[PDB]
Amino acid sequence: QNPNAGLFKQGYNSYSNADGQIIKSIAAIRELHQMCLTSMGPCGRNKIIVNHLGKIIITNDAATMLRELDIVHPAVKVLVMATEQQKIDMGDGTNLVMILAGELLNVSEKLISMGLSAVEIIQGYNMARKFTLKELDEMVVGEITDKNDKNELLKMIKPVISSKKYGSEDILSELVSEAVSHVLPVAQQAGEIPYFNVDSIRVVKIMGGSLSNSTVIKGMVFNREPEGHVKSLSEDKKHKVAVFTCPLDIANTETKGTVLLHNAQEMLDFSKGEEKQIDAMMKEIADMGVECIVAGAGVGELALHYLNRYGILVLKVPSKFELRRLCRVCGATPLPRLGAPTPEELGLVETVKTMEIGGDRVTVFKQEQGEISRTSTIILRGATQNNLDDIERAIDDGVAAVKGLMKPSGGKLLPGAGATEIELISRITKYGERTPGLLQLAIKQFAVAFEVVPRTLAETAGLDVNEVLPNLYAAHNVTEPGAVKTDHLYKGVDIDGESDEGVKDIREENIYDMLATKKFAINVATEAATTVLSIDQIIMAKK
Amino acid sequence: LLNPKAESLRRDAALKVNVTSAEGLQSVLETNLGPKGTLKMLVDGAGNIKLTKDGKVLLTEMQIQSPTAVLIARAAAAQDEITGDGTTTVVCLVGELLRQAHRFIQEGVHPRIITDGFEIARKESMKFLDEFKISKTNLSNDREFLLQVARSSLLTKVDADLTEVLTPIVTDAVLSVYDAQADNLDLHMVEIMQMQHLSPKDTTFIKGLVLDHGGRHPDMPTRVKNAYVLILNVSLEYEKTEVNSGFFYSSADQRDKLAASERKFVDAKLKKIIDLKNEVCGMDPDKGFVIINQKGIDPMSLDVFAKHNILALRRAKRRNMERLQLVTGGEAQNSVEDLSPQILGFSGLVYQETIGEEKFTYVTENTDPKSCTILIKGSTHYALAQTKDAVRDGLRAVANVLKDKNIIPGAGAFYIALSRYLRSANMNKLGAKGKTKTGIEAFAEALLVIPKTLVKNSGFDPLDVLAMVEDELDDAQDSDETRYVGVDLNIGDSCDPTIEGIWDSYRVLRNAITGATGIASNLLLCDELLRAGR
Amino acid sequence: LLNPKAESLRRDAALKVNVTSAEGLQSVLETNLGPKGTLKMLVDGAGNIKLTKDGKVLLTEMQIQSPTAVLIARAAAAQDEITGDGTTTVVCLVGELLRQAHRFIQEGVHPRIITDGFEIARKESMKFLDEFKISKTNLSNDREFLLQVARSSLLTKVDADLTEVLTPIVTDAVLSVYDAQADNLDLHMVEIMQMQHLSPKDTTFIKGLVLDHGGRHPDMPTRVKNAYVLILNVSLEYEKTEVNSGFFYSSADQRDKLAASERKFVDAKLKKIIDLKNEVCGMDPDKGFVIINQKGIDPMSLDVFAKHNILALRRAKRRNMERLQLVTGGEAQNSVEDLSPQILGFSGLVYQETIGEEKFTYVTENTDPKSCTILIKGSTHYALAQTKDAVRDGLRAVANVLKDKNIIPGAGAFYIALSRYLRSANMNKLGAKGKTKTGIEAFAEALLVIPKTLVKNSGFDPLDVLAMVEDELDDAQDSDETRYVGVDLNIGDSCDPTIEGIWDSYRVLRNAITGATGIASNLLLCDELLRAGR
Repeated sequence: QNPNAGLFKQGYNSYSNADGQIIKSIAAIRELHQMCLTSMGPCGRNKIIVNHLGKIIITNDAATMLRELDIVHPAVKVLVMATEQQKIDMGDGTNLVMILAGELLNVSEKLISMGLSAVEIIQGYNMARKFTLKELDEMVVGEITDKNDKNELLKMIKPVISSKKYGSEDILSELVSEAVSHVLPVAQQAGEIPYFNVDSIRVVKIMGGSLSNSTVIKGMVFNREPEGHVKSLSEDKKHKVAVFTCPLDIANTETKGTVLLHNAQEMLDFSKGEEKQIDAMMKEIADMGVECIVAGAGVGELALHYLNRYGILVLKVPSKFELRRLCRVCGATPLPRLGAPTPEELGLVETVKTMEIGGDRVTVFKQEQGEISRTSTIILRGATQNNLDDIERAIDDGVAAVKGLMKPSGGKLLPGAGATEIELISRITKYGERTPGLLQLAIKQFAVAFEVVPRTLAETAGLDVNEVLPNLYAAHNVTEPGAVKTDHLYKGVDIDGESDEGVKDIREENIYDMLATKKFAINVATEAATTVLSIDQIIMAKK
Repeated sequence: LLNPKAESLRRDAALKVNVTSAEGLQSVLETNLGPKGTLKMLVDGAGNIKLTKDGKVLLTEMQIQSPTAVLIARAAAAQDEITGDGTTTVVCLVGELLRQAHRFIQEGVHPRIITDGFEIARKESMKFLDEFKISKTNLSNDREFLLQVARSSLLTKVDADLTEVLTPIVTDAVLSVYDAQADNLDLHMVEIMQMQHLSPKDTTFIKGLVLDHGGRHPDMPTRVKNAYVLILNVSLEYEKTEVNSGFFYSSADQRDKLAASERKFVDAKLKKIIDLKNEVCGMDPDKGFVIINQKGIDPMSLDVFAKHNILALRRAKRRNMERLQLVTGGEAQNSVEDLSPQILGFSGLVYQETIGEEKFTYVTENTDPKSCTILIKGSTHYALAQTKDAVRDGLRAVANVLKDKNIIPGAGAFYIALSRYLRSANMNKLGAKGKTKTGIEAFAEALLVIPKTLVKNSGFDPLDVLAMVEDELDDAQDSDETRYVGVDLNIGDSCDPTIEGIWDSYRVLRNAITGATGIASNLLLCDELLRAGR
Repeated sequence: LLNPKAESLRRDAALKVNVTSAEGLQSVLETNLGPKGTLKMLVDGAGNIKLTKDGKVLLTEMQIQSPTAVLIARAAAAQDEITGDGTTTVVCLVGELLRQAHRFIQEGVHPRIITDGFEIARKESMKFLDEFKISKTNLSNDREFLLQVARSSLLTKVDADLTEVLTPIVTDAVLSVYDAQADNLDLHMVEIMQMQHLSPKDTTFIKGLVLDHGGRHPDMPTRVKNAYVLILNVSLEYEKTEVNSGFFYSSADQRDKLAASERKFVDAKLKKIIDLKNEVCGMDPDKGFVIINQKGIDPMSLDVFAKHNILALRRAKRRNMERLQLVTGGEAQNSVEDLSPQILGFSGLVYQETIGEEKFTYVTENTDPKSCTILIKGSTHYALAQTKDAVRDGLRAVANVLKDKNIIPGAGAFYIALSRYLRSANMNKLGAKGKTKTGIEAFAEALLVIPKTLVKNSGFDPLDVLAMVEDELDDAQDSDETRYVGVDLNIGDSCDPTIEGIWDSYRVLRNAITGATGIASNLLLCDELLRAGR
């Protein structure tokens, strides 16, 4: 009896802009926005994710959560793909792009209820984004000289470890910066050849001990056992290593060469045949001067027995990804065939031994000041495997953070912990009053949308929101005898753990975010926020 | 009057439903009209997101149960096959023309007089179309004017920040493939290829051709200022004997002898290739040699070619090998035995852009390439789809300017003037009919939908901006001169569309008025809506 | 924003209800307009069916909960007291003006600009109101023109057969009461009386006064020509002693002697009355004597008055005694002792029209009656109610013609010309405002509802007649002379309302344009509806 208007399409559901889908889309995103509000910051919260495979994990990072969540609704998919856009090109800012673009839509609703057109809302953010990106170039304080010093790496890595794993910040900083300095070569004024691969730093973890027992070695570390009867090599430097793609066994013919059995007389000759040939092959290989054979394939029983009499360390590496990085260290090259270890194909390694880590013995691969290595490994130790795995995720994001320091002006930095946020708000309001027209309403709301980051750090830390907000405003608003406002821009949002009062200077704890991450996060989050406002209707149809 | 399993809409309520159904589609598609419009999102249910403001691309991806909108979707399909742009504009013209006629339908006016009044006004619209149109010179030095045509096409489908990026790309794409001395152009010569892992503002124009698979070796040269290009069909990798045989080696050194003896057939062809580089301009500076060779190349030949500093490509698409014949000019060499320096082509700077996941090879700076490439960059999939839709619509819009020498000013200059013309003309002419005056006046009032919609998506008052234009037209008419007036969407006042650089194609507006009139008339000609099997 | 037991319609939702509220009341009253209008039924709930075409009786008998129709009914009641005609005309102007305004409300036009456009156009309508009006001479020999005014008020509510019956009745009723000079006219001097048993087409006009009680006796004269009139206040019947007493008779004949002795006091006054007739024109022909006496008369005196051939009335209405005193001229005689022949009045032929049940005595043919009577005849109560509506509205229509010397031609001549006036004037003037153009154009197009619905009730195509009239007005302006054009309902073409004799009162049209504008203005000023305290 009661008719229905607005839907002529196949009994589907399509929200017209007159029904306020944009307000409904922001409300659906607000549910996801509140998830990240308890994430960012060292005081943030961890979320338990129960996988469909029956595995329970817990992580702070929201980008890992979005991958474990099934995203369908179109307004949410925009920020998920925008989060993946933040995941590429940098290893930090996952919680930054989600909270920022979420608040830009929150303040946009107050303009929609006012009646301000969505196109005039997008035009306001685009003009305010260019004002922000231009101002952030002048808001830079220091710049990393790319000296590659350990102390210079401690300045960048320390704030990256924060907001993910807290309390391990100073302990993991010495472990990460040591392995990075091993991969970073010694050069200056050369920007043509890129370097510092992420895969160049391997992270292994063994249960037992604590972070105090964790060390840093130069080389790859393998979990597999020393299959051969030789547990470790001598202390003499530069041992030759041969990488074999072919398994260790009697050689075959490139044409056919299929083993067939007819009479028992042939079976007795097959055993003695493989006995004499393998003994002849392993001999000549060991006679070439190579004391370590890395086999990418299986190892025969007789082939392993003869190499044990010659004192040859046998270590099997079935993973081809580890053999590629092994070539960048020892210098050896994989041979598809077997029996011809050319000395030009042979590499050199100083020390190959087997060490007991966490109670289990593993054969490592390393060096001391020779046959330089482009690959390093971090050995982590801990009692809880769960939290120890989250340490590996914080280190991998710290390695990607060092990759953020490169030629495209990565060394530029800005004070973090809400110090730049509050200062940028007052600088955008300076642009608001100077820009006439209706843009003033959108520019001011664009600056208010940056209040979510400082309020987030104060809310998750247990601090009083009503007390911290004016302390941030009164600190960055001062009266100076001149145009430039002088001594102290360093007042941030203070995460205490202590008792008494107030905010702190960024120079005290040296906790800051680089300009490359913050400038890229704002440009992507604003473009993603203006994108959601561009869709006033969605239509689903059969493919 | 019924049988089993039948439904019929008979009286005038049938036409009221068809118009109302068309009025529902109008309200949906009027939001994306113009550069101030909105960007609609589509979901196929499998998780694919597509962002486009084009009318047909939306209508083809949506399934419509309403039979009236299906005819509009079929009509918008013929508009892209002819005009290629303005499918949304046709929808806005059909719907409002039915709404304005619906007012007269309730008055008791028969639809024939309504449809005949639209055909008479369409004939007068074509007469005004020839007088209002502007004849643009065929000169190719008009790029300054082409910068205005590019903005008219780009500003609709982009945020207007990608306009400055895509304006030199699209404009250089059309004129480069455009043949001199007033010949035609081929849009197929401009290749559109999408890539990931870079921002959309980094989109650049490629004068030559780009290839996917690059040379894999650490010592390959980064850039070569000038090089001689070789197109080879011969496999440079390890091969096998043409007849069945086998390699039986007593020792490991004998196996290398049998392997080198078989590669010697390839090595004999390899020596002829490397010696040809020293044969022509070997010691000469600003000279090089590149191997685009189609079939595979073993790492043994890659090490030899690296010592000579020769770029070696392998595993190339068969279609791209034929494109290099036009772009580079070098002929395809089927056999190295017949290889000669006259077969090789010449190219300009060839530099390999190295990204970790993807390696790029640039054939650009060619003497007579006659083929362009537009490399579209984006991080996500929807960023590539929105830009590609702007490029495909941007290349055809500029192509219609060189093909059709007639141009029309945009910003509603043709719509507002023709609406004012037909209203004042029929009163002075009076040569149609007395009852036709309703159909003529309804069509003139239906032409105002576009200038009212452009300011509706902009948010400005449509009544205020229309009165300012009517005051300027009346002042220009009393001044006895020719002044083209249009609506400025940014400021909100009027503007001269010739100075502001907002231009619409002649073929787009010619088939829009004729197309929208014929489709909207056929909907009014429907007496009864029959439904069978429902 | 709500509390229990409350209802609120806000944010333009009240406008959609109020405009629909006018469309519902309009479509009901759209049926009856002009002479082609329709008849409706009004049930009072007591079982009495009343059929009338007057919008005044309709709006009062129907109960409407819609508050929009309440203001229309209340304002029309003020128009019915002032104008007295055109109740439907005001409603049709209000409803259509809101329909044309609601179309602009959907466009986003603020209602204040819409109401301001109505007030500006109303002020310009008053200027054309004084220019378009025709000044009629003050001569009372204009009855020929009064025949045209009569047909205007008659043909609307009747089959046009009662028009020829009521045309000489209404026209003679006004001019007989109205003395020749400029003074005034009194509608109270015209009595409205209804009788049964005879067809409505036999309705006649009474120059004198009509009364019910006649002389009761078989021998009394039925027709007496040119007789003297006596107004007598004293009781001629038998009287009793003011104090309690009794009649004691000793003999049977004494009982009649005591009764004759008490009546002798009344018989003494009876002898003085009959001596007056014997003193003045006793045997003289063409002269008579009539007793209108107010109090009762016993049958004994009626038998005595019959032998003298005296018409004797008894138990006369008190109001009629004073009216017959002014009509006949004879003074009221309280006591017979003061009776004199100089007090007697004079009247013409007095004849009794006697049906089966009732007797009708006529006072007509009077020297200076100064009072008329309209006796309405009908077989049922349907013809008596419909004729009474035509007489009351017919007398007030001619009354406004003598009071207001200005007259306007009807048949849509005022509405079509003014609508064409504001169309051409606003384009030439352009001195109001740009946004006001919507309110002015909506007001000009809304006044077309009367000429459109007038021919729509006739059955002829409204689009055809409005085109021929508009073409005739354009041909009249091209010839450069004054031509008044109006619609012809019988034929369907145009005509001259001055020749056809269709005229509309100036005061009716002055308050119709001003009234309907103020009604629709206050309705558009309502943004939100609120129901509280219920």
